Amino acid sequence: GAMDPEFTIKAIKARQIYDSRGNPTVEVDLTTELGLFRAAVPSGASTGVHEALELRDNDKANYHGKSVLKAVGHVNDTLGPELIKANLDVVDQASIDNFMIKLDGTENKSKFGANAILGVSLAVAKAGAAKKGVPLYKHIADLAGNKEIILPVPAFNVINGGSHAGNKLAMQEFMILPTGATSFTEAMKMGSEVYHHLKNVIKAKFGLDATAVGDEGGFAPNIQSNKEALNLISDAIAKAGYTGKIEIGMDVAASEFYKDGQYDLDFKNEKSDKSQWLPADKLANLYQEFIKDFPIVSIEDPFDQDHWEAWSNLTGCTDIQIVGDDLTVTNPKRIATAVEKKACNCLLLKVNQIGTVTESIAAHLLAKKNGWGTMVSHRSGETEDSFIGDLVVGLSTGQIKTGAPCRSERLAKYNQILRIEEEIGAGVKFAGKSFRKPQ
Amino acid sequence: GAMDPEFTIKAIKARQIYDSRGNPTVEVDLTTELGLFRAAVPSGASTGVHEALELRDNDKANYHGKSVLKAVGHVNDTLGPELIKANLDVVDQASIDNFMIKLDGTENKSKFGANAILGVSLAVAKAGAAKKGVPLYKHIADLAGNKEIILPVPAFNVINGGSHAGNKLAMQEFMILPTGATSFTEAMKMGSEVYHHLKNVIKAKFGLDATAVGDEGGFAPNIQSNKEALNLISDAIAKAGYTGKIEIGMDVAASEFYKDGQYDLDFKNEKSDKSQWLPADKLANLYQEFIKDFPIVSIEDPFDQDHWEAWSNLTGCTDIQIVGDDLTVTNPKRIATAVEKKACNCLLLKVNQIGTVTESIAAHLLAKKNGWGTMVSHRSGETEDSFIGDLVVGLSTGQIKTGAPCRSERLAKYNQILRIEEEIGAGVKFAGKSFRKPQ
Ligand SMILES: [Cl-]
Ligand SMILES: [Cl-]
Ligand SMILES: [Co+2]
Ligand SMILES: [Co+2]
Repeated sequence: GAMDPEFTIKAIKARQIYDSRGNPTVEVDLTTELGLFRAAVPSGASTGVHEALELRDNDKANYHGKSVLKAVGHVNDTLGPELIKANLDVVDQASIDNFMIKLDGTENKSKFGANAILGVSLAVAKAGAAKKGVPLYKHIADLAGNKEIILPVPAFNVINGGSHAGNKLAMQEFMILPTGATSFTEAMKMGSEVYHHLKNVIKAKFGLDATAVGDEGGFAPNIQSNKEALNLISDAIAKAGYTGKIEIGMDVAASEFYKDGQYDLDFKNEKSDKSQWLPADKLANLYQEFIKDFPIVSIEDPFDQDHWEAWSNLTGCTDIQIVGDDLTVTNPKRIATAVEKKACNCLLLKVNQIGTVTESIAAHLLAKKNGWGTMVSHRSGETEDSFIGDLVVGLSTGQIKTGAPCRSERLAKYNQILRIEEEIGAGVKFAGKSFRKPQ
Repeated sequence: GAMDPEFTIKAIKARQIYDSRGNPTVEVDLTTELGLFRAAVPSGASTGVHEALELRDNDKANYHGKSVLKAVGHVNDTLGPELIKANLDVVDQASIDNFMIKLDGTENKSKFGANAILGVSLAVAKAGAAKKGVPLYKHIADLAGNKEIILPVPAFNVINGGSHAGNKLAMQEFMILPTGATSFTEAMKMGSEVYHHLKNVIKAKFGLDATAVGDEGGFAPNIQSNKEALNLISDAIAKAGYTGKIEIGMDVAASEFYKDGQYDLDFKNEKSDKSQWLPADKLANLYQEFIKDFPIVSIEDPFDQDHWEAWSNLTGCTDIQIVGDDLTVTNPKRIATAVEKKACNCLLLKVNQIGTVTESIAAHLLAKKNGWGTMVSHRSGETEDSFIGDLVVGLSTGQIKTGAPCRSERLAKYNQILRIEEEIGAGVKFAGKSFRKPQ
């Protein structure tokens, strides 16, 4: 039978679990002499085009093509056994990640799947922290050269539109940021109180059934305009008692209504008035109008993912945060292009878009070195995993978006940051108004 | 400073976290020489009346009265320190639970809170399993005298009504049970596939916004009748390809439309036709009609929580499972009454309704000794905790309801049972058609 090779990693075991939308995803158990370290992989709602490849089975006869048994098989049959034989120090995240990258041998991780590779990468990072004898977020901070831990402002999904709701609302998501809180504990209290006030307002105006939630845990009532959505959020902030301590973020996902070089803010109405479509300059004016009227501090994907001119123009006129998501796709080649063009000033960090801890940190540090902020992000398909809680604390980016304070694939992350806050103790720092650049 | 007393428990630390509805709840870390053991407490949507007391702060100025800092304080200031000093063997769950019960010194755990006591109780059980060197579910099986582990049929919430939705639907919830699956893995596949087919049907008939989810992860479209809801589920099962392998459970929550000794199936219409209200005999006939027309195998709370005659009558005519929830409230005094009256034949097990592992197992064994089944249950406010996954496996009750396959406070439990299935290995047993009495 088996013989123990006395390698640094004792076992690596992948399995199929279910994500928060009820679809299979990958989980990895990595065992060392110090114990078992478990991590699971999130999944986005759709294909990126520039992302590292998420490997699905495409077996039409089972799970409607969405099982991840091939990815799981790659970990158990090849990636895991070869990494174990490599006998690498589990604290050297970079060597292990680069070994995996080279073993896969493709640019987009299309041999094993980014979902096979990332699950190991994340579990390795936990094993390395245990070997160091420090919490995961301190290990991540070391991997990033970060000398001061600072907790993030949470960015809570509250209102949804775009292709993710049947309302008229064109813009995809609206978020609240308690930048005026004095601690992460108080930020969570403020977000949860505003969220419940918003629920009460929606119930009163739209009815009880209008308070069911989407994938992120927020609401999608039958709102007609983006202005109405901002008004609704402002009313909820005012009823909650936090006007002036809550600011607003938007994720426009403008690629989804980019048609014939213009933008269609009524793209869910099939009889849309094509004379009402906005050129990028007119759309930038609308954003600027919302910024004057509402405490909007961050706008994500304001233009199409390849509309570099419009991005550069807007990022140059405004002084708020402009976040690349579909623009940058956690991809250093795209980030380098965005840096050169000054197209945005904040990177959305989705670790499973690139597929290792090491590359994720590198992408963050590339953004940071060029003066950008970083907003750590969930995916729409999440799990009970809380890694990105430690990640945003360890990188001290000052900002994470990982759901409404509703649905425990979202609260798992916020709860983990509360645990970290308690562990750090008195003197723990909270980014607050400096969320774009905490240090 | 501190001095180590060399007691069996090294530390006990409670904290406030957020549940899946965005409300505070209790989490407890218990540390022994073998590590840290963490557990969190669920919370029901409303007050029971017969439940052990969930202690809330009722500070109107913070969290709208729902923080649990007093309960957290009881663990950290009194319950924890006294349990540690008691120096009890962590594998003796009963001694530790009974010590806590006696320390609180009240019938309903109203001094510390059932939410203070349960968090410790659950963490103790994990520490005891580690001391034994066995998985939690094997330790629980030992605590219960269970000699054969058998995995449960999951009961997935799919359709919601009653006071929990704005539809006309009077009955509170409809569930699918893949009793025809041959393994827990296949049961999860079947449930998730049917769930997604149901989503597609609802989107086609009611629109995309009708597919937002409630607390459990299921749907609440504008259904007019209970028959329509059953038809909708049957259509989804048929489109998924599993007719004959999926059965249906109901939770009527009939207490909520018990008015003037009758039952009002249109209780959400303020102009309800009082001549259409059903006496218990007529309501029992309606259930019997649904049982003839649909594969209904389980009905929970078919009558008011104190309507003993109607319960006894229905449980005597029918041969399907009749589940006490509001009737029994995981309370042995109520269970003894239900046993004597033959009012039901299945106990819904909600550990936080009674407040310790030991009392929960006793309530289960009381039901089992009298020929009842046991269905382990989530609460509407859940966490990323997965204890009740191990609990239903360890007791081998054959059935757990812990959500739709949607929202990770629900998938956390199903995922944990998948992990257990993998750990047991080949030959793992699945209750299947014997879910009411696996052994
Ligand atoms: Cl996003
Ligand atoms: Cl229930
Ligand atoms: Co969305
Ligand atoms: Co409900």
